[PDB]
Amino acid sequence: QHYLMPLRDNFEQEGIRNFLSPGSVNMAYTEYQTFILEKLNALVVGTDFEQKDTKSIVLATARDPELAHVFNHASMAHNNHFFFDHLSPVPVKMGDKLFYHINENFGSVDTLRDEMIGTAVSMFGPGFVWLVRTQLPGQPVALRVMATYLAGSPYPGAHWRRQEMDAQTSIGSSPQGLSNGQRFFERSAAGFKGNKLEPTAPGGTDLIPILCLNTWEYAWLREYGTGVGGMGGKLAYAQSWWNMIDWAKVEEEARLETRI
Amino acid sequence: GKGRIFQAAKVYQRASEAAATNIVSGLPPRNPPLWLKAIESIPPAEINTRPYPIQHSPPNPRARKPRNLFRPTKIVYPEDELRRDFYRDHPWELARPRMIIELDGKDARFLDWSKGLRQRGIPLSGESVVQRQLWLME
Amino acid sequence: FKLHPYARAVPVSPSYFTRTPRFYDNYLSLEKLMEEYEDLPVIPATAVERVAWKTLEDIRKELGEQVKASEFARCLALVKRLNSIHPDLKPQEIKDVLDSFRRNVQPFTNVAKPIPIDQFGRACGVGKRKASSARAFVVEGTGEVLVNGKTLAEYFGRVHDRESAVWALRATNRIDKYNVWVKVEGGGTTGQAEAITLAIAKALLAHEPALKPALRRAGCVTRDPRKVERKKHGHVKARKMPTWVKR
Amino acid sequence: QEKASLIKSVDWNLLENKFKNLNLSFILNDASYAERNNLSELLNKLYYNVL
Amino acid sequence: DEEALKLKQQIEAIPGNFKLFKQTKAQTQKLGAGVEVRYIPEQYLRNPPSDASLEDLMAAQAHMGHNTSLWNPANARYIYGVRQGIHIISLETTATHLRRAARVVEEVAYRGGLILFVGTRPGQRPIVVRAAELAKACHLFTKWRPGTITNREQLLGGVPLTVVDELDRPLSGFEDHLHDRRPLAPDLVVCLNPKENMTLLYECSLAKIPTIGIIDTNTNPSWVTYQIPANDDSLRATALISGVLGRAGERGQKRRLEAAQRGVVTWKTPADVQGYFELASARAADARRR
RNA sequence: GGUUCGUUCCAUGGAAUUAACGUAAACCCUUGCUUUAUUUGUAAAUAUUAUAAAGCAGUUCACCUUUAUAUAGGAAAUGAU
Ligand SMILES: [K+]
Ligand SMILES: [K+]
Ligand SMILES: [Mg+2]
Ligand SMILES: [Mg+2]
Ligand SMILES: [Mg+2]
Ligand SMILES: [Mg+2]
Repeated sequence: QHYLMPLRDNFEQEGIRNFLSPGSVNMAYTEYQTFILEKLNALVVGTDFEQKDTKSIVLATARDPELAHVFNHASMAHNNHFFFDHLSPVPVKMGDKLFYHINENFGSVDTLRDEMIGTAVSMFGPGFVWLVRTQLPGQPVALRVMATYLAGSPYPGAHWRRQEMDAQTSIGSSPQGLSNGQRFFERSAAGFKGNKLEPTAPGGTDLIPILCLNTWEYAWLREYGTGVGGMGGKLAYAQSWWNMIDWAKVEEEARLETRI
Repeated sequence: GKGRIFQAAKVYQRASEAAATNIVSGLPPRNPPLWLKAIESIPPAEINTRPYPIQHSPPNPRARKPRNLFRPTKIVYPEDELRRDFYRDHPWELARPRMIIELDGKDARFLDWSKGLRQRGIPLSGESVVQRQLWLME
Repeated sequence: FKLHPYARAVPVSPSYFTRTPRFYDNYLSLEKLMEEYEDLPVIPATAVERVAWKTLEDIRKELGEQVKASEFARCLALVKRLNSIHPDLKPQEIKDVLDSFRRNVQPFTNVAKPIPIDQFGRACGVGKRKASSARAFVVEGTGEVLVNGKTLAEYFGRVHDRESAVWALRATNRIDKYNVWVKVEGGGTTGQAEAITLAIAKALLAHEPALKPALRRAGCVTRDPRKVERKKHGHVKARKMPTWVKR
Repeated sequence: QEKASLIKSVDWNLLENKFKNLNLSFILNDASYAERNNLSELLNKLYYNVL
Repeated sequence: DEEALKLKQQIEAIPGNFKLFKQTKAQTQKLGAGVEVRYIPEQYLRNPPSDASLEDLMAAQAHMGHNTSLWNPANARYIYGVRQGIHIISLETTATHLRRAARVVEEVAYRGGLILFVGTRPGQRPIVVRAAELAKACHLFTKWRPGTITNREQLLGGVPLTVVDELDRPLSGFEDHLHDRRPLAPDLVVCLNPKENMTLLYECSLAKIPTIGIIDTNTNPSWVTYQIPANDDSLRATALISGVLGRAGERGQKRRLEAAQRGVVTWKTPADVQGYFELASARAADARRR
């Protein structure tokens, strides 16, 4: 069965300094990751996914419509742990290599800050904001910001559930609305018939998530309160998060090829 | 008797006798096979003896000249009657694939049917209802 | 100098009691490499350089064992599998073991010398039959044919033989394009006629090599090897037997 | 091995195949080796010389 | 058409993306949660257990006998009952007999004996080869040639041997012996499917060679010296039994080589080599005077 | 049990592993080609008949079909030769 694993630096015991109280991280990871794994176990208790890993269940249950409920619990457990696994007990100084690509791609580290934080609030819904690394066979490494919805995964092997654009406020009769609507059916029709829209490289090496931001309410509603009056809330939660990012590890997983 | 004479149970007795003395009378015997001392104290087990097999069900008391006394008996549990009742009321429950392949044989260590139908390690199946039923019924 | 007090004979190879010790030792080594380098990527068979692997006979002689065709057929599927590994990622261990399965046999080359054309534009072709041999000198001309100095009609008193002697020119419709000066020897009327057929055909191909597909379907390129069978003792002829008296 | 046949393959070590043009005016005329002019230098490469 | 060029780029990109694919794999593969892996098909070969428990034997399907009609009534002593139309082999009986066979394999290896693991069924080659490797024994995964023991001079005439000391070090000076010597016969035979090769087991009976076998509900238990009542048709039960006996041989070889380092040999020179020493000194004794 | 011109080859057997002879291979004549030699044979000749020493060549390649996936077979004046 799938069991809960400890956190990075005993966050469950002490928690982050000025980002999450030990009681909040307890309700956010222990009392929730355990709840998700209990449901995940019941769904794979007697199937081939019984001994498979979370990410393996994600890629294997991405397109199958009869396993969408299994994808949620598997993808949620993977995304949730991916969030806490990149937090540092003490602020870290951004490396030189990473500090270069961020400025070359987004213009400035402060610009990337507002883009991710701005996307978290602009999304108005529980999800995850990713910092993806895209590198086509001919093009160089390029960093962008991808925002997934409730349990969507950023990996290319699970593009079937790359839930990054709501349909209730993005598909309409307006000029931009019709464009989104066309792309909607173009994906559903292409995916259904098996055709691929964007050619990808083998092994899903195109997109490599490096950083994540969990915007679900169970992670900040208790600590930063609702947010009425401009104090705390989902806004301050995203701001304080930006200070505890493990830029040392973020740069590592990025694997920015040295060319300077 | 088409079968051949297998003396596999007497390899040690036969080999130890052939090694006791030397074929050239008047000389000490040569060294025996290397396996002779290995199984010196591990004799074979008795074979071909027909015992009274385990009686999984009470034998017929009214029988005066019973036959098939040395025949293994059928294993039957109180759940067999229950499984047949459930799966006959829910035939399409057999269409749900079930994995009878064992992982480590330690499934029954985490089964406490006093809680409910959802246990650890096993899926929610017609077997859970039979085990839960048997617990309540006892 | 004295021998060691404790000594016992031990088999060298673990496949001592098997049918073919040397073969299985080499086959199990492949099973170990495949199981170790199975994760490495491969290349589609279309982009795999073709290799001439050894045959079941080359292995029997090399290993001195009576290897089975079925057991070797599956040993050949491994080398083809391991060969499909990417060259750059292929380890040196697999590169060496695979070189021992290559078949470096070269067939003998025997290419015929092309018929030249004399400075005066005449090519000589040679044909043969039962006992005759012909030499035809084909030259650009109007269609005059000579056989041993005599004309085609003064030599062959049978129109069937005349048409067969120059059948190559007739089939290709070039009787009026070349002059032939044949010189035959030995054989008979039909033997010499069919000998000139092959002679002119060869000489004609020296001028227009693109006519061989046509001379094929005309039957002027093939050399007929039929020959009189000798007389055999106990027989009246090559095969005729004397009268056998039962009583 | 005794009852095993032999596959016919060109033996490039045979003196007939190693030199397809047997004229010394071509072999000794700086064909492959650098300045093997002396006919003896050529023969010593082919045969075993006791001297 | 240059359509093949871009395909070449694919063959050229394999070394690149492969290295990148393997790196990213070690990063985000085991993040979500830990998994309790209780069974892996390759576990009986990669890391066989030293001893088999009732749960290991039942999970490996060692208790499933044949149809009740296709039974040798002689081996009704190991049958626990009847269910699903087959005979169920008692799990306690299989465990006891397996621990006993393991002792036999360990002692024969401890006394420097030659063992032979024999599994001829299709999917038994990886199992037998792995077991022989652990025990430093011989393997056989193809059809046994009738007469390889009773007629070993014909079948094993040209197969090379070697003479070794207590530390398995090859000894020099036995060239004349190894050329004029009778081929070797196994000191112990572990057969994983007795029902299919009775020619091998009958030659062991004639040659006075102890044997171990997996006796299924339809197999004759009189063919081997030490029986292991168990299902011989399952590659999962055959791998467990074979792996347990392989650990037994390995554990016996370790003790033999440890005692040798202390100068204690657990065996005596065989009679074959023993006689060579006698006539060898005679040739030295002959030249002693001359 | 298949297969082969063939106890040939493959698979298989609760008994096989091998040896000799025949078989086969090879040899002699014959067929195509390569090199060598040129009189007493060759019209001439920048070498092509003949003469005769050695070497190479086939069921080889292509096509079609193909069992148990082990060993193959067929087509015959209109694939090559
Ligand atoms: K005649
Ligand atoms: K000639
Ligand atoms: Mg069986
Ligand atoms: Mg036979
Ligand atoms: Mg003959
Ligand atoms: Mg003359």
